[PDB]
Amino acid sequence: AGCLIGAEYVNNSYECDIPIGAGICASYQTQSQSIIAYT
Amino acid sequence: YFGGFNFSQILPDPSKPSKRSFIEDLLFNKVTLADAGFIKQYGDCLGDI
Ligand SMILES: *[C@@H]1O[C@H](CO)[C@@H](O)[C@H](O)[C@H]1NC(C)=O
Repeated sequence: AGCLIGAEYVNNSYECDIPIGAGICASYQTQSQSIIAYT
Repeated sequence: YFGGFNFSQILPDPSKPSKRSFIEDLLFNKVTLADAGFIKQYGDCLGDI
C-alpha cells in the first residue's frame, strides 16, 4: 500500500491497532517506546 | 474420512502458494477484475509501454 518511513517491521503478529494496507498494521509498543509495523 | 463424504474440492490445497480450494480458484478465475491500483503502478505508468 505504498511504503513506510519511521516504523520498523517486526516478525511477530498482534491484533490490528492502526490499519495501513494489505494485511499490515502499526502500533506503539515497548520491545523505549516506538512505532512498530507488523502483519 | 468423513463417512463417505469427500470435501476435497472445497478444502484448501497446500501445493499452490495461496492456500485456496478448487471451487474458489474457479470463482476467482471466472470474475475478470479491473486490475486496479491496489498494488502500486506508478512504475508501470512512468515506463511508456
Ligand atoms: C472425493 O473426490 C476426489 C476428487 O474428486 C477423489 O479423489 C476422492 O477419491 C473422492 N472420495 C471418495 C471417498 O471417493
